[PDB]
Amino acid sequence: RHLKSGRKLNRHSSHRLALYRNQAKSLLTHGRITTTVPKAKELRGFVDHLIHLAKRGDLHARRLVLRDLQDVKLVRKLFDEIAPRYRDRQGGYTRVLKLAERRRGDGAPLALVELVE
Amino acid sequence: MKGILGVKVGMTRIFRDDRAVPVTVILAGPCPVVQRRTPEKDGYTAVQLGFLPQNPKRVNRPLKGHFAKAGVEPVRILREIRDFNPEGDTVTVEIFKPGERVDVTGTSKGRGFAGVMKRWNFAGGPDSHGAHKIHRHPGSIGNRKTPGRVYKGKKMAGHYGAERVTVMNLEVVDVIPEENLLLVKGAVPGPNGGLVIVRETKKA
Amino acid sequence: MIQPQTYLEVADNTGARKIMCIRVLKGSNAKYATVGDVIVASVKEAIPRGAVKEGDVVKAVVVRTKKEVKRPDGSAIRFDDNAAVIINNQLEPRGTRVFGPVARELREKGFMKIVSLAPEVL
Amino acid sequence: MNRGALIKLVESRYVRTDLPEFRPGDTVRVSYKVKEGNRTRIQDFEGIVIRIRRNGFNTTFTVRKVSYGVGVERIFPLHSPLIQKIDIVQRGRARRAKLYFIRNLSDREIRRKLRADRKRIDKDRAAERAAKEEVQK
Amino acid sequence: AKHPVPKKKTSKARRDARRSHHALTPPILVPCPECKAMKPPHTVCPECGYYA
RNA sequence: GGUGAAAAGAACCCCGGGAGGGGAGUGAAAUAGAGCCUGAAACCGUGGGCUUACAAGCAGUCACGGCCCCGCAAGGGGUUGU
RNA sequence: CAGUGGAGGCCCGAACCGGUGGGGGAUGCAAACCCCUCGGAUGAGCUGGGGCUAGGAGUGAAAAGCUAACCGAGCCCGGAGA
RNA sequence: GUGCAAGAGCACUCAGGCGCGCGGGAGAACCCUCGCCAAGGAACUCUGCAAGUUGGCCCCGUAACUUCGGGAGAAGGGGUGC
RNA sequence: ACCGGAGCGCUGUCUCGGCGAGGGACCCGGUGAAAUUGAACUGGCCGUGAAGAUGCGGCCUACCCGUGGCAGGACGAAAAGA
RNA sequence: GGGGAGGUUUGGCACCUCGAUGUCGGCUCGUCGCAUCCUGGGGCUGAAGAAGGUCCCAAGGGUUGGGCUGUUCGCCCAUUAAAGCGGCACGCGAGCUGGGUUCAGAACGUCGUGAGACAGUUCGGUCUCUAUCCGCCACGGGCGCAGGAGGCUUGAGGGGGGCUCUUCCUAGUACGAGAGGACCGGAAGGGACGCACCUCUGGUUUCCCAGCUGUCCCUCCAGGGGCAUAAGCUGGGUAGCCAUGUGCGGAAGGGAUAACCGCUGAAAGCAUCUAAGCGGGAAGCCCGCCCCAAGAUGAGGCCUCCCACGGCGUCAAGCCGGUAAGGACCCGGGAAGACUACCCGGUGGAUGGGCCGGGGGUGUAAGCGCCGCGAGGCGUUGAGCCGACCGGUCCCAAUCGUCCGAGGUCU
Repeated sequence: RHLKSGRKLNRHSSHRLALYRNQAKSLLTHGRITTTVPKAKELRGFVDHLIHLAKRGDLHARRLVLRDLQDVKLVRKLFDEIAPRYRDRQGGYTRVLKLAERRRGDGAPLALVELVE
Repeated sequence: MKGILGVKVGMTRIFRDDRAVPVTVILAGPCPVVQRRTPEKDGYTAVQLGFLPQNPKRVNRPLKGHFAKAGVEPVRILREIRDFNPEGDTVTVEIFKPGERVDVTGTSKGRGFAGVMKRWNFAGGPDSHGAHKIHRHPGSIGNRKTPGRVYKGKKMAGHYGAERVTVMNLEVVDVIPEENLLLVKGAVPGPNGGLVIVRETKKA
Repeated sequence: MIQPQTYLEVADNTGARKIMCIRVLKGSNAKYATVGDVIVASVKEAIPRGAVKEGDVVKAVVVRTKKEVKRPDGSAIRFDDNAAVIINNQLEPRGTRVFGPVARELREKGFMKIVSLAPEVL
Repeated sequence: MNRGALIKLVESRYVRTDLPEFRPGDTVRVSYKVKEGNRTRIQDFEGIVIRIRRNGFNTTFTVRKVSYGVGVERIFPLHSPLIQKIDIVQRGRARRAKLYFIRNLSDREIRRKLRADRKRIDKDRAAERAAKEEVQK
Repeated sequence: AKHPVPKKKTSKARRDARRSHHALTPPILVPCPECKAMKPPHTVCPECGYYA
């Protein structure tokens, strides 16, 4: 019997690892994102790390966040806009509002991933 | 028939004189005698201990009359030690001198819908030379025509864990009145943060 | 943890230089053995004109092992090899000068000469 | 109740202090309490530390030597009332937490894989003999 | 086809019997403050929105 | 193989992207609406009456009772509890 | 003897040709498959194209194998409603 | 195209072309495929079936027997990177 | 890639199993088969009967309806016994 | 020489089954029988003691690992308290194997001119993904339990468990010429199996940390990412799940007994364990232990909370909207789990996510500076990285709300 631990996912190791990244990239571009409750709830955590990481400055943190996302120009958008707006706010750099419309032809539940303002 | 409730905080080990005593930790934070049972009007004897304080928010239930009847701060849980009548107050850990042996019940780790190999330490099959569709299979279950049924309770694949269990004759190793903790011998069912009753032992 | 088939050494000037286990004397059907436990075993090699010959079905006590014993004091101990000293049925060690580390356990099991003679009971 | 951990540290009073620091990869001996019949010893166990695994209480290092031709590995809880001394005997540059590998080349191959942290030694001879002057005069 | 197969056509009464809990429980909804419209509980839905 | 006496093969409106229906209209007949005369049985459904959750079965059948139903009345049917 | 020399139903190993062992597959992806391993791999090699040989007949490094997915005698029609 | 003694090998990758025409989640047993393992090391079992060890190159070195070709990659062992 | 005996190496073959990964299984949405099927309102035992009974007899236990699993029975399916 | 019993053996008869009832042996899973292999209890003895022989009681439990063999069997080896026997379609192929055997190839001895044949041998040879019903192991939904609720319980009735070795004291005492060597009671260890546990030991730990090759890539150096498996590879690993690892249990004791040992005592002036009465006596039976359990339709009990009609039905049970206790919905989640159920929690909130501290794991990041032609090395450094575990923090997320649910029959 499994799960006595704590975590979720569907996909293999290196897929899901990319998944979170191809979501981060979108999240950190469109600001609002609308996938499935699970992915969403997972995106949640992931980016929160980076954001909180970008709330720090030194070039090391940058390279460390630049390790997930890849566009060196996106990371600029992070340390040159986002995080600066998250000072005086410790943690909770995201929000996951669940929409009430499912996808047609797989009855998938949906939601939102918002950079909290 | 002494008896006190608690939880399973966690377990490590100590050193008695110079030998190592692997201990587990139980918690008998003062327990309120909530109701008793006189054969006079119950059919037997037993004292129901309550446990773990509680804001009168989830207590909104009619249990509040029940506590207010027994002048008892509104707890969260309560069960019956058999024939354990102390005195008009409440039971600490002062009940168990260090050294005394205790019987310890508790609910086991739920191991989901487990396999035969797991449930009943069955044998299943050979990882090897044939079949490769039975390696954790039960095997045969019955006989040919006669009987033609299967024995009620033939060890098969089901749920393993989440059942009431007791473990007995345990050496209470130390008792911490100062902060209500109970040292035992280590092997005690249930996970951490787990509810468990403890009572004097069956030795004589 | 030595079990029936396992290759032990010979912590002594007995004659054998390597024996396989044959049966664990312990219970009527114990799974294994450990330092201080006895086993019937077979000699799979021996120095020429040794007191013991090859093929000799011997009784040997374990001195060392590759699976750590647990000391009631929470400690442990494990050697780099499974070893044995061969013994006259009275459980008296057959070699003269034994050699090779051994386990404190033996001292509680009637086997003085093994550890008396032994260099370093550890 | 809010402190599932601090409850066992309430137990924690069976914990030592005087014992020196000794990260894994340096030769250290440890005088050990044993029973030779009905008396008590101080068995000098001197060897290289092969693995420390931590847990506040019940945390164990494991030493390793080569007693008379053959090699051994005793275990030692870091808080066992059965350890009189524990004079380390030479710091060592380790470069890895659990050094099991030394099993298959304990010899004149080891003497080139664990030189010595000429770094921690500095601290020692300094702190030691320098704390003396603050305890003497 | 292979090994296990039905030994008997399933009596309609037993088929319609196995259906017992087929029925689907209609979606749970509640009016919302924003509009007089219907929403599922804990869901952001059109003709409305929210607050931050 | 089959509408119909005749295409008179359903204008227009309505919902619907369509399919498809609802009114209006044609026709003696549209439950003759187009694979459409007749429309059987299996089989699938919706509403109603009776009936079932301590009960053991080739399912029917005697016997009585309750309920529901046509009938002045006596009676007849449907169901089925024992 | 050394050098050169570059023979071989020689050697390792792709393509290609096989199908040994095991696992899967068994209303299969498949009326013969999938994976791991394995055999030959300049020869009695493999293969495209154009051609000839067939029913008691052919072909056959021989199993009674093959001859249009069941060959101790093909398939279709026919005597035949044996 | 680059790297490995070489290569149509392998790994990654050009130009090019695809993600295999059901998706969503949950992370029970059980099956497949797969990775690891304490101590033992064929006790398994009809059988080391399977799996595992070994592997490339260069070097040292190589038994019986022999048709004097072979046995030979016998066996065992060292080196490899920067 | 014949069949047999043993020895070294090495191993989940085994003692003895454990944990982990992925594809199914499982839950939701779309799609939606199959052999089989006298009819079923299909329990246990000891009998009994064409001699191996849910269906006869006596006795016993059984509230109705299912979902995931096991494969003992329905002399289960399959093929008018090789 | 006689009489049986059983229905495990070899047969006999040919009754069901040839529009199919898959045969040997093993693995798995067993269950039952007693005619008992062991352990417990007895009678006798050609029983000193110890040991053993035989009969009796007794299934509760246990009944080993290998060598050979297709084997069942048996032989052997090392043990053991013992290494029991049989039933169950020679239990078990819709559970597995396929060595054996009964296919087509092939050969050997062999009979046969022969084609072929052989309870003679030898090599090889295709065991079918999908369970309707019963039975079974698990989990639910509906209804029930004559007010409706929340919580705690009684245990009818079931199940589980049940084993057993060695050693020291009593004592080297009774015993015996000695060797040998006890009853009895007492004490400490061990095997195997069971249950639970993760503290230690020890495994996994799938992207927790680092190391490495090749490659392509961002961005040229440093720094990094993809891929090499669905982890590229190697070293290492908390939580969790785990066994080799840790704790526990098999009892004690009460009662009724088996064989058996006995008190009193006739029938029958004695005697008799018996026909009246009574007592002692097994690991077995009944409690005891653990778990299941009021669908215990015979539906229990205990404490506490809510409490008339608000409208149609005159008479009758009913019927309708709102309500009380409270329950449910939904959402957030759990060492709960397939689903469902179960459990905590839901802004009065720490419920996950985040953030921080601690734990723990990796083992001195990046950058910069110093040294070396250089690969590197040294420091700043136990640094940087840092899932699960232990706590805190309302930053994000369980906001708002809907439905349901008493009106309490009769004697």
